[PDB]
Amino acid sequence: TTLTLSEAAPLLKKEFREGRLIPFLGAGFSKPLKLPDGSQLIASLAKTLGFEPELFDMHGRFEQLAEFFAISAPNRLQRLVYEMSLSFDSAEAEALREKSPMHRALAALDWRTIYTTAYDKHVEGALRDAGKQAAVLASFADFQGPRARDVCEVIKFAGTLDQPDTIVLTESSYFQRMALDAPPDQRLRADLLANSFLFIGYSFSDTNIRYIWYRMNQLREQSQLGVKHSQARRCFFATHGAGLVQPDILQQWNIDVIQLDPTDKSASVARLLESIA
Amino acid sequence: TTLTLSEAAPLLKKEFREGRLIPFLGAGFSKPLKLPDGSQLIASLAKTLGFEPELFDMHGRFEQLAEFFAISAPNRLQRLVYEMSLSFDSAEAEALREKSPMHRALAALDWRTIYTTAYDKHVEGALRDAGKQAAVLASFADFQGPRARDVCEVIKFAGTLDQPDTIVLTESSYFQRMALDAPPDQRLRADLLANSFLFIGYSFSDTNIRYIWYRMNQLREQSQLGVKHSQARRCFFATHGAGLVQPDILQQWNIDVIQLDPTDKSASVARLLESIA
Amino acid sequence: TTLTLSEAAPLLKKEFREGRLIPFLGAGFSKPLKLPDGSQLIASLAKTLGFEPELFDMHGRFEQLAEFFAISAPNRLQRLVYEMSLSFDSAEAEALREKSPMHRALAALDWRTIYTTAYDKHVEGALRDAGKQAAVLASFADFQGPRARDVCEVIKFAGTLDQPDTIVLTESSYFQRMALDAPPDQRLRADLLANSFLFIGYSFSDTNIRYIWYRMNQLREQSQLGVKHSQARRCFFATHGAGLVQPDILQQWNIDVIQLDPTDKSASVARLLESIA
Amino acid sequence: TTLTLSEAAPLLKKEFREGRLIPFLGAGFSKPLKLPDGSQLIASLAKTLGFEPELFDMHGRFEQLAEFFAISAPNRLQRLVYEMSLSFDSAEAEALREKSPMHRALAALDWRTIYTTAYDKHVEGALRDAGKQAAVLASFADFQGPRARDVCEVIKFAGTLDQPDTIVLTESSYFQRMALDAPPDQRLRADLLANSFLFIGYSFSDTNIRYIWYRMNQLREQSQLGVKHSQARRCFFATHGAGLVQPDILQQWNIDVIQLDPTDKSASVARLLESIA
Amino acid sequence: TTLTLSEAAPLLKKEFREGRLIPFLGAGFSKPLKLPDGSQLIASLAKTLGFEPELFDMHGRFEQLAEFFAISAPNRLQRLVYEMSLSFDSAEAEALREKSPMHRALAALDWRTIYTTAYDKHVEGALRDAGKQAAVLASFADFQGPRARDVCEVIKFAGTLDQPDTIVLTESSYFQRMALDAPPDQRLRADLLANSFLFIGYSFSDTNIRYIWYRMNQLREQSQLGVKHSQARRCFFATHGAGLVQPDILQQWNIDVIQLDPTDKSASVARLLESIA
Amino acid sequence: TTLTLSEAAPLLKKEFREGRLIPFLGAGFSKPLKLPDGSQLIASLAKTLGFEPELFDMHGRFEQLAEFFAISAPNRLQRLVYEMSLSFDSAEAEALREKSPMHRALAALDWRTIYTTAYDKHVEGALRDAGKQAAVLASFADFQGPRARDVCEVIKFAGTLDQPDTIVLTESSYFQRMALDAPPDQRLRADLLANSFLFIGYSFSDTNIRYIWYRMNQLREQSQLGVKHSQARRCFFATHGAGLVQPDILQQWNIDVIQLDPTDKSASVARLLESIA
Ligand SMILES: NC(=O)c1ccc[n+]([C@@H]2O[C@H](COP(=O)([O-])OP(=O)(O)OC[C@H]3O[C@@H](n4cnc5c(N)ncnc54)[C@H](O)[C@@H]3O)[C@@H](O)[C@H]2O)c1
Ligand SMILES: NC(=O)c1ccc[n+]([C@@H]2O[C@H](COP(=O)([O-])OP(=O)(O)OC[C@H]3O[C@@H](n4cnc5c(N)ncnc54)[C@H](O)[C@@H]3O)[C@@H](O)[C@H]2O)c1
Ligand SMILES: NC(=O)c1ccc[n+]([C@@H]2O[C@H](COP(=O)([O-])OP(=O)(O)OC[C@H]3O[C@@H](n4cnc5c(N)ncnc54)[C@H](O)[C@@H]3O)[C@@H](O)[C@H]2O)c1
Ligand SMILES: NC(=O)c1ccc[n+]([C@@H]2O[C@H](COP(=O)([O-])OP(=O)(O)OC[C@H]3O[C@@H](n4cnc5c(N)ncnc54)[C@H](O)[C@@H]3O)[C@@H](O)[C@H]2O)c1
Ligand SMILES: NC(=O)c1ccc[n+]([C@@H]2O[C@H](COP(=O)([O-])OP(=O)(O)OC[C@H]3O[C@@H](n4cnc5c(N)ncnc54)[C@H](O)[C@@H]3O)[C@@H](O)[C@H]2O)c1
Ligand SMILES: NC(=O)c1ccc[n+]([C@@H]2O[C@H](COP(=O)([O-])OP(=O)(O)OC[C@H]3O[C@@H](n4cnc5c(N)ncnc54)[C@H](O)[C@@H]3O)[C@@H](O)[C@H]2O)c1
Repeated sequence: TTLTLSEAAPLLKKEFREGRLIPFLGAGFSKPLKLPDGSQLIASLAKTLGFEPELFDMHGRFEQLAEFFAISAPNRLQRLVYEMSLSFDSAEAEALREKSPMHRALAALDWRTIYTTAYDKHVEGALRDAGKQAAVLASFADFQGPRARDVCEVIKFAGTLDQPDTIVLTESSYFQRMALDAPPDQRLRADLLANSFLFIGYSFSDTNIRYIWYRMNQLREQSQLGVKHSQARRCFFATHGAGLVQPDILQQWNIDVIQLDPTDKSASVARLLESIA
Repeated sequence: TTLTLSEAAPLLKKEFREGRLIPFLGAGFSKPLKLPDGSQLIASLAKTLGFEPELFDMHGRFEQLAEFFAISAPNRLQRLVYEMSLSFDSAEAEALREKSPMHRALAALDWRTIYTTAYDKHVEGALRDAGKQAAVLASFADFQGPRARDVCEVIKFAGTLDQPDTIVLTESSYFQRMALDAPPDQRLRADLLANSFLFIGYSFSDTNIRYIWYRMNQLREQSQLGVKHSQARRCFFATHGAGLVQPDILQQWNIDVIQLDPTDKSASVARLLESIA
Repeated sequence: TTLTLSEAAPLLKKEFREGRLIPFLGAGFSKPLKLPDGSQLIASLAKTLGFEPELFDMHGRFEQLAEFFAISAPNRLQRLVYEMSLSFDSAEAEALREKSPMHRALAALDWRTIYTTAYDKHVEGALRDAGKQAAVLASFADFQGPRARDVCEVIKFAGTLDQPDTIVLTESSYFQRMALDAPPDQRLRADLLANSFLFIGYSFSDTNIRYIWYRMNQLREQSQLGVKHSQARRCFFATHGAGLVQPDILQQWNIDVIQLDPTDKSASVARLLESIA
Repeated sequence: TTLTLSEAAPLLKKEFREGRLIPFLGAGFSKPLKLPDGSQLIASLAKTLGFEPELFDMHGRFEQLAEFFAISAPNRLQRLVYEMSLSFDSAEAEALREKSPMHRALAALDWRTIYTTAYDKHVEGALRDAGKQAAVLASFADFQGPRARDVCEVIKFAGTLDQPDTIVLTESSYFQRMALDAPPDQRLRADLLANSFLFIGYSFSDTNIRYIWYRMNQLREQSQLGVKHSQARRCFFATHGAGLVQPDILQQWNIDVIQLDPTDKSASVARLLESIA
Repeated sequence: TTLTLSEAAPLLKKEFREGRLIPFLGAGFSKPLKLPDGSQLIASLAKTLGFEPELFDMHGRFEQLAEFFAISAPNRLQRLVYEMSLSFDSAEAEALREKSPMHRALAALDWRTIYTTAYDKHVEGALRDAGKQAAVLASFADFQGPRARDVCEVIKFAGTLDQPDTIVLTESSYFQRMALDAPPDQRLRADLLANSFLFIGYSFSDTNIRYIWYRMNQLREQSQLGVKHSQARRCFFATHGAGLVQPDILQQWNIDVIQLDPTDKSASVARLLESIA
Repeated sequence: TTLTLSEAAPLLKKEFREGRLIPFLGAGFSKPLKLPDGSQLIASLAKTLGFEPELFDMHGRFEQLAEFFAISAPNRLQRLVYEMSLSFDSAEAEALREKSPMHRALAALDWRTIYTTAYDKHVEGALRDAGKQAAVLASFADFQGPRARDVCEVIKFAGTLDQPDTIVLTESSYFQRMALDAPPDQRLRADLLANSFLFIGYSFSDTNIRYIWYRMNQLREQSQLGVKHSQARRCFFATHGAGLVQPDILQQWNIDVIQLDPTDKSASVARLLESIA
């Protein structure tokens, strides 16, 4: 009911040599860089607001606790972006990034489009370390702006720290993205029409991602394909700790789960990216 | 930062005598009828699937565990509706409903529209007990069908057990309601343009409700009213156990919190409905 | 294939005594007040821009010629609203309005909601002449504002001249209303769920009206009613000069055509409104 | 106020050598193939229905007369598609297509994406004549299906005759495309984020095209770019017979008009496509 | 044991002047129009699928190889119908149809019902060439629709290319016709109760035809007629190349074989149709 | 795309220990008994009729050549049954049946129902050799007659040689079985509702078998199960020489193909039946 690493490796080679595989990277892809995930940000937001980190986490979801932080005082969200910039894109986080085996194995492949939901320059920065060049596309002016003819376009689906208006962190920013009208939303839905995705380091907890794959399956069911042909194009979801309910919800949406070895989380991902090559 | 019962009582009399107050009832309004809430359904779904109820609750949200139940076997969702009808609308639940002080105090007021998110006939059934007559509107055929000129219209926002196609319980049904195209969705958004709502027994955990009050705030901010006039029309949120984060999120959306006495949850609501009269 | 006046008269009495009939008034309802229709505005916009009125009408539709007028010079649209106010709501147009037999026959009936697409105060002003009182609702602040317990609400679907931001006349304003997010758009779609409409003086040329009745039939077809029950609730379209193609397009959308006598257009409408009483 | 052929020629070379120019072809691109345009179809639909062709055109727009044709009898639309196949993609229309100077000059350039609103195989068929290979993408199964690594993708925006469910010809089919949910609609809106378009043989009469460029300007105005940077990325609209109103409406939407010589309409387009090379 | 042309000619005159003779035309009736039979379609289906035409034929019957073609890819059957319409009903196939001596001799007789198992308009199109008018009946809507008082009804037993839902080509479509519930199946079984049939250009290889004549003989045997009276009403089977087994199987079913001259297959059929006149 | 012996072995153990696996045996199961298949009968029918065996086969299918044999002379079919008895159920065919490894491995399993389409007592006779007892059910009197409480019922789907009226060999006998009214037809369709079948030694060439699995899938599709649940119950088709078209036709009908080793056809089947134990 769940693919292993050796079973999913020839399925990822076929989609990559056709140029129809696109990585979708999450917050967990920057964990060997000693960066906070969605839980240690809330531990840092509770320290500023005067909460205890265990008591503050019981007052709502991740989207709702950041909305409470941004309206506690004026210019409180701007300060967070400044602090995050100092800690996510620091010089010691760049030094851990050349010697990271995942970021070397990601940049060794010749991708054309990479989607990320992280606030750091460590995905396109891994491409600059391997001699390649990337193109960060986060806002409307980036898509309209000039780029080289053949460059891996890194689509910042959540925003970038150098453009603080594009960051979706609070609940009102996620509700603004429910209309699927943003330029990262329009680019994702057109690439999902024709390409397989590889989810690495991302867990389907945001309802803005789960709603896009819902309405792609709707176009699939109304097109009245057979049992054989509607199950042909799959997506892949590499996760060390997938439960029992969530892999069966995603079988509806043509998303296969790749079970990685949870003992060393960094080396299990690196062996997946080297098996595509 | 939170209204009490005596403070919010003259604010509810003014909106009621103008005919601009509409109750929004949740699952907690049927708790003195000894009915399961959203937690004891999951304890019953885990018993059928072979899970332990504490282990099954850690694999996702309420929307996602019901989606996992409905796809475990064919005709598994239909059986649940049949079982729910035997336990929610039973004869012993009707007998506890005439002697319930909340259902007597609700039907004593001359309402015109009541919104509910519960799967039981105990809100309109309380109106039949007081000699009044109600009109259940859940599907498109109910809105098109005939009704008395002046009858309290009970809008089943989540569906009714006698029309099992209207029930939104699984995650795919909540994503179908995100487009705000259903007849309960279109009727709610037009009544929110001109009326105050009174939330009783409902906790803002569903993202389909929180997204409607978000977009209402959009129409409000783009209309460029002042500080005084954009804060004039309020909504009221009676809750025994509101935390510290959630009342401040709802101040953005013109929703005031009424703190009820948590010692006796049944009598605190009944004193609120008698203070409107 | 088309109802006459005597055939449609008992069908309009039944929906009116149930309180489920709502008039939809167009620009043609103000033609006995000697006001310009959509053709004499274009003859006045061409005189300002330096065009001949016959040459200016061949360069695009009514929506597109007003968009060209509004961007010819700064503050050009505001001047038009000021001029329209001087000519539509003048004192000699009010004097022709008490002695108009259509406006007397409209105000003699006890309506609850009237939708209008004409930029003038001659529909609610006819209600003030008969001793009744009305409530103009055009913007978001009007729906939020205070009204009396029971007062016929006149919904300005196109806007009002005393609130020039609500006027939809140019093409960019009609494209802004395609999202169906405006408060007149949300109120219309919820009243269409449960009520019959009577189109008087309006011709279905705007694609914002034809798109609403399209998506109400979609909810009707997906609900899988029978042949008998999906054709039960009709709408009525009184028109002196309906062609051969347009009455058959509207049979899809449960809209019946009432053929009025084209010799005297003012008296044919007045006999329809007196036959409802 | 309007570019000529020699002025717009270096502006089209710059966008083509960067790979950011995409042709948008209309019904007028197949006029040297002696095929009917939108006016001679209506002359053929009126002959079947028993109308005179001059009387039938005065009963509504092109979208509305085809809706009237499709509901006159059962299986009346299927017959039209079959008849159109016999006349549009006939053998004598293919023989006029190798010796056509526009189709030779179109296939001489190394495009990557071509959008067409025509139901015929003479745009991708021109690419097969020049030794190149194309990929017709019209339905959801085409985007999901296999293609080669690098092949010019011809996006049938209106549908193809070999898949009669994808054809948008009647008014109900254009209203179904207003939601912008179709796979040609989602692919167009993502390519418009980053590319210049070249409109050849198409006149902006369909409100489904004019609404897409409206909402791309919304993203542009809300992003708060300057006067210089919001006017940087243009689109080009080659037309022999543009009027006086329509070129100024499209300056709002960053669409420049290229005036071609109306004496020989076939040779004026061919000199434009050879000036890009 | 087999009738010749001169022997069967007075037997066909007697059934024709009584109005009790009905032609049953097959795929071989369109062979002078240079159209593919059931063998050259399989040679064209093997070219698309990548098979060699000699290796593809050894993998199953004609019904089974078309079922394999239709499920190889989505929208693969709708592509075939479009391609067939370009080649069967082309303009050069119509030009060979006026000068064909069989189609002239068929239309010279005053028939009332013609059954055909070919997908093309060259049987009713031969009737339009002789000044007569025909009525194609293929689907349920054709039988319900209006026709003139007296017009030869051409029953498309296999379907027509302008209604692609009626085409029976794949194996699942032949199994759907085994229930004998289709409107061409119900019309054939009632005409077989009272009329002689003339099989021209058809070989009894489909098990849906052989099963109808089986169950008409079952009615004959249970009615307990004598040896003389059960053999009175015959059917006629004109074939150039009937073997040794198949003419004796059909003597059970009151089907006589007319041996035509196999040197010129076109002129042998034309002398049969002129001998009926 | 095709299961091997080791892959299909745990899938057959699960259905057997639940008691939901039923063998379907063909003519090829008696080939190590040196019995004629469907090709050497035709070589024996051609010798009686005076044909050459290579010329006789080109005159029709297996069903049609036996129909020609039975009507060549009176009492010609009765003689064939008598001759077949002398050769199929002879004493030297029984002596090869105890030492046959397939018949030992078939009788070692504790079956409850076995379907056969062969004319010999070597399937139930293998059960008598292993000490077990069987019950031959071929006609209506066998189903009505007495059997023991628990005895493997051998359903002769084609008939038995000791009841010559039940033998379906000629074409008129197969057309009599198309109505699915025979007691072997009614018993098969009810066991197919709830059980997996294992096809051994049978090739899907008879259209009476392929039509039953067609109409079981029709019930499956009208019941509107999902993609996961409609593919749950499979059937298994062990064949040494399956082609390229026929395994893909049967994927529609939930029939999986087990590829056996074609070098030794007797030992490959015996290793399959021993892998179930
Ligand atoms: N600048 C950043 O990197 C950053 C940091 C915190 C939050 N955020 C934003 O807030 C959102 C919430 O973050 P989240 O982490 O809670 O959810 P998430 O879905 O983005 O990350 C969780 C996933 O990371 C994976 N993961 C954890 N450790 C890993 C490892 N060592 N190697 C590979 N994968 C590993 C988990 O298995 C899990 O599937 C994020 O999606 C992001 O938009 C960004
Ligand atoms: N037929 C039913 O009544 C029923 C039962 C379970 C679930 N559901 C559906 O599933 C959803 C989840 O149910 P949920 O209960 O978890 O969410 P909920 O928001 O509807 O109910 C929680 C609210 O009930 C209030 N409440 C609890 N006890 C109360 C009392 N004695 N008096 C007054 N209020 C009380 C809580 O304070 C809390 O605010 C529901 O919204 C519903 O759509 C319906
Ligand atoms: N302040 C105004 O009254 C005014 C004036 C011009 C335009 N407009 C706006 O521009 C839009 C276009 O105006 P339009 O008139 O071209 O379209 P319209 O559809 O609103 O009016 C046309 C309809 O008026 C009817 N009509 C004409 N004369 C009539 C009469 N004597 N009695 C009853 N009905 C009569 C026609 O039969 C026709 O059905 C309008 O809908 C409006 O929004 C408003
Ligand atoms: N199979 C087809 O080609 C076909 C034919 C008719 C209609 N249609 C469909 O119906 C729609 C309406 O068709 P339409 O023609 O009225 O609108 P259109 O906008 O598609 O075509 C009109 C444009 O063609 C241009 N044009 C005319 N002659 C030309 C020439 N010789 N060279 C270059 N350009 C020329 C006109 O200047 C004008 O700008 C079409 O968009 C299409 O979807 C398709
Ligand atoms: N549009 C078409 O005409 C067409 C083409 C191919 C297949 N099909 C369909 O597929 C089925 C299989 O086609 P098939 O041809 O193999 O079977 P068939 O039974 O329809 O045709 C065989 C018959 O054609 C006759 N025939 C051959 N040449 C002839 C000639 N020159 N004059 C008169 N008769 C001639 C043969 O004697 C033979 O009896 C067809 O029945 C049809 O339903 C239709
Ligand atoms: N008394 C008999 O056994 C007998 C003999 C001849 C014909 N018949 C009847 O006429 C029909 C036609 O017979 P048919 O054989 O041509 O069709 P069939 O489908 O019954 O047999 C073909 C199958 O036999 C299998 N087979 C061949 N050799 C085998 C072996 N050594 N081990 C296992 N399987 C083997 C083939 O793989 C093939 O799948 C039969 O179905 C039957 O009803 C019965």
